[PDB]
Amino acid sequence: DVTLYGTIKAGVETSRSVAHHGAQADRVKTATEIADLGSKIGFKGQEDLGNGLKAIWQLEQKAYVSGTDTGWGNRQSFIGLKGGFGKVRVGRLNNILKDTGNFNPWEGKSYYSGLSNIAQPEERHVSVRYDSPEFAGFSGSVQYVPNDNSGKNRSESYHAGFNYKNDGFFVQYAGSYKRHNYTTEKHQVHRLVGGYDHDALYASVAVQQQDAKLTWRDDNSHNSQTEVATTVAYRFGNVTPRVSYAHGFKGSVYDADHDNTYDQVVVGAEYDFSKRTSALVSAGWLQKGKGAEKFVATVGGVGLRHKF
Amino acid sequence: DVTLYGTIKAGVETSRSVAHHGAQADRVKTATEIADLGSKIGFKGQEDLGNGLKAIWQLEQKAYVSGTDTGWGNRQSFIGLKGGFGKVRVGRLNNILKDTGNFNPWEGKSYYSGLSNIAQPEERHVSVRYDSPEFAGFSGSVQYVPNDNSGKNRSESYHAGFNYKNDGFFVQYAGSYKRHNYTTEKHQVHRLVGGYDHDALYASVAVQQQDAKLTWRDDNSHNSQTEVATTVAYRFGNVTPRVSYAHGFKGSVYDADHDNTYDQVVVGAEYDFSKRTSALVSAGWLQKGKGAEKFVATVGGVGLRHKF
Amino acid sequence: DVTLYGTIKAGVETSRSVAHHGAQADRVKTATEIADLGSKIGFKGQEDLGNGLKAIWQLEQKAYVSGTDTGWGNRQSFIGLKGGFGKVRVGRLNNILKDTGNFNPWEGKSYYSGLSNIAQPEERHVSVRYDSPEFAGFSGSVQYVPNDNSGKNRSESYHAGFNYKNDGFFVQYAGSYKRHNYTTEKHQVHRLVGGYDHDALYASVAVQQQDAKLTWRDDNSHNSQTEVATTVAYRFGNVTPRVSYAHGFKGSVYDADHDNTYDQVVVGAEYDFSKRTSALVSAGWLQKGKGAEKFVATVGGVGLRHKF
Ligand SMILES: Nc1ncnc2c1ncn2[C@@H]1O[C@H](COP(=O)(O)OP(=O)(O)OP(=O)(O)O)[C@@H](O)[C@H]1O
Ligand SMILES: Nc1ncnc2c1ncn2[C@@H]1O[C@H](COP(=O)(O)OP(=O)(O)OP(=O)(O)O)[C@@H](O)[C@H]1O
Ligand SMILES: Nc1ncnc2c1ncn2[C@@H]1O[C@H](COP(=O)(O)OP(=O)(O)OP(=O)(O)O)[C@@H](O)[C@H]1O
Ligand SMILES: [Mg+2]
Repeated sequence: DVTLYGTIKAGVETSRSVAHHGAQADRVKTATEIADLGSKIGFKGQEDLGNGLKAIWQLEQKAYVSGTDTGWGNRQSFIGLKGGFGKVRVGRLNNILKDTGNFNPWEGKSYYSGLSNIAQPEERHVSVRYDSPEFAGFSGSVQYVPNDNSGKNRSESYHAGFNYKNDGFFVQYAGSYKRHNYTTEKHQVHRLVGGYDHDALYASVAVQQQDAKLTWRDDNSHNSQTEVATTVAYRFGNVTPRVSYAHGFKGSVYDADHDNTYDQVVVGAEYDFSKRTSALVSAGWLQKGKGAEKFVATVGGVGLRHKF
Repeated sequence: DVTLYGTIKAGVETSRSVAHHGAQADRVKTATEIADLGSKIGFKGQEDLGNGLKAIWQLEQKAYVSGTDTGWGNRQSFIGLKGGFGKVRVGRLNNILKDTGNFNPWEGKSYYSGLSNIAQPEERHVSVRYDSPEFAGFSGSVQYVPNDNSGKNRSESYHAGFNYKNDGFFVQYAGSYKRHNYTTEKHQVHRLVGGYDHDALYASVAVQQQDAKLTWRDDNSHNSQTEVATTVAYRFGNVTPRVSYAHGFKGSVYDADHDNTYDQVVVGAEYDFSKRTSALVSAGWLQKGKGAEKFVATVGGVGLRHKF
Repeated sequence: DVTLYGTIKAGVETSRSVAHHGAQADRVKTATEIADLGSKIGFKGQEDLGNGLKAIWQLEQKAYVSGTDTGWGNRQSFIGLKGGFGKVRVGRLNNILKDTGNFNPWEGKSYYSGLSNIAQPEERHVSVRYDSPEFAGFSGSVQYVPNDNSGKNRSESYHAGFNYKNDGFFVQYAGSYKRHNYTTEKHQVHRLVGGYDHDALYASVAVQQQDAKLTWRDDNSHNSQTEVATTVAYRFGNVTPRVSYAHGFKGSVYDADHDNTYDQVVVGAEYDFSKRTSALVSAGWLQKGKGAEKFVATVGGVGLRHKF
């Protein structure tokens, strides 16, 4: 039971930025490039005989067709076991926020297809993860990121979530907390996702908040941020139109509020010539801040993806 | 239809340089090393069902048995389609000048087996390529190298060639032009190759010229260069003697033309124990310039190559 | 006859150091981390038809599940041939001292599982190796490490050993000499290993000495070191207890000998769920020097290893 797998997707990005300059000016420009969209390669397997138990391992890395890259196992790679009790695994592994993540499936490039600012804390760390099996559509998992920090007060972080799916219907909580980080102190991220996922239709609303203690010097400082996003995919024959909106908020206080708010949106589709082979078309838009000091950006492109 | 493939070739290089010296100067020396000769690995495939169309993808990278290396998809790797209309493909891809290139098949190392100075503009860039199918021995292709440069005046470059083969007979034009480059404004490279390739015999003469505008500070400055090369390979049983000459002429300008001319030559053979497994033996020689300030170099070695 | 193979092993390391101090100094601390234990990936093969001869090639590289890594063929990778006469092979290849090495099979991490200081000269160099076939349990091999050094007086090194195995019984001499090194003029390393290896029991004693000329200013300067180690492994059902001791002696010369001596030991086991899948447990201890300026360290951990 050895398997070699992966996916290759690439194509062109036409992109533009409008940098404001309301106060003290200039507005930069289009960049148009050939870009490998998240391409990558993996090997992996499982063994039995063995028992009710099975051994699982994987090694996956970034394979850029464009070859802007380097390295091994910078993808999700691990070793672990699954059994009556589910899977325990270790090594480079996905954030519990990273594996909700289903509401943000935009094949993308050096500049965001979308929806990014909301997916900023979706990571891979060298860590440990338990994922409990299903019971009545129920699931849960937990993750430790020791690395490493003792040493000082621990920058190890802490990850877990649960997932319900009942009849094409779902919600997923994912959360992260961090005992310490420099250029920060104990930091928290929370996400709930819910929607229908099934039969040629998908819709989801997700909400993430992050509450953070701050300024290890100039205490007590702190910030909160909040983001919403929503996505509707659908399908027929081979085409799969999809759309997403994301509004992040700013925060308050610190002595000053402003509005650090952002809005962004994406639409595009997929045309399956086959299961594996899908043509991709994508157009996003985003705006940071508002008024005289502010920002806008607009991306679009095509791409191919062949999964194997 | 997945495939893993590649080739491994390595072996020893004995090398020497004679650096010419009106003194204050000196003549450097032999270096003798174990060297991986162009060794590398690849995966790739194609899909149908599908249609008259097929999906092609490849990921190939430098695999040094000597491991002086790093990375992924720094070989020719891509994604594209073939069909009635031929192949369109994208990602890291070979120059049109790089895919004539048949006249220079000397497995080589850190220093020049040969024939190098004439193969200097044979590249791989992240780009787009169309290769039209065969009609009556006829073929053609085109390539865009956007990356990236707008930004400023575009350093994107431009590549295409055609190929005729009739009855073990061939000619290949390949050409490159560059809208911009820092230290060469608007630069051009042209190559014609012709010869017999077939049935245990190969002979070819190829000619490349490069005409270049020069902005360095320099307006109006400019240079031309020209290179000829010729190669005769032949075969029996398992041995495949081969030989190559290359004479470049000078960059001609600046009130002393001088002579920047160079001459170089290579001979060696191949002994197939099988299709895949061939023992390689090679000796080159080169000379740059002439007279009191000048250069000479002499290389030779063995190696093995097993293709898979 | 192509083969993809490798092994994945990872897990946790709890570690501690006691650094001895009149102070300026102090006694440092535990570090506890998830660590990929020597994990890695390879491809390779052989061909015939061919003859009594066969072609062998391999490309193996470090694959860290933890992905602290980079690169290709930094493992043992080569090309060569085997036949009546045995194997000649080239490329990145294992030191003759490296392939005795059977007495030190502790899956390990960034800090030593064990037994390290004795395995310090077990290497891979870009080089050439002949390994003669078996005759009456007899074997031999020789290695040249040219790279590269002429240039100056040659830092190429020199490697060979022999191996006897008769009825679960063995001894292996491995030796290394180096014509030059900056940090060693003309350096030598010798190892004998002997023991029973067979049928669920393994025991070995090995001895290494290294005699070295020292050029720095110092002529004539020089040092000798000596190290002993011993290992007992055994097996039942699926568990495989093992233990190892290593005592190095000092460099002794130059009017003050001191004692640069060190002692270290390791114990732990393996539990095969299968041939491939083994759970690993390990505890080592080491001490450098003695007295008021000195050192101690203690490591322990678990890990999984799945070979493929
Ligand atoms: N660090 C990263 N940088 C860029 N893109 C990423 C990163 N992490 C994840 N991605 C993108 O997220 C996608 C995950 O979606 P998909 O379901 O296709 O794969 P996946 O489930 O992550 O695969 P695996 O389970 O092996 O990680 C990847 O294909 C990749 O395009
Ligand atoms: N960066 C490089 N510069 C010059 N020559 C190279 C370079 N990389 C590879 N080569 C050599 O060019 C030779 C061309 O031979 P070959 O046709 O087998 O490969 P290729 O056509 O480039 O590969 P592909 O099947 O991916 O198109 C190869 O043997 C390879 O070792
Ligand atoms: N640079 C290194 N640092 C630490 N440990 C290493 C290093 N190189 C090899 N090892 C360990 O030594 C062990 C050697 O055992 P093994 O026989 O499996 O490999 P090998 O013989 O070196 O490779 P090959 O199968 O290609 O001959 C490996 O398990 C490996 O993890
Ligand atoms: Mg994807």
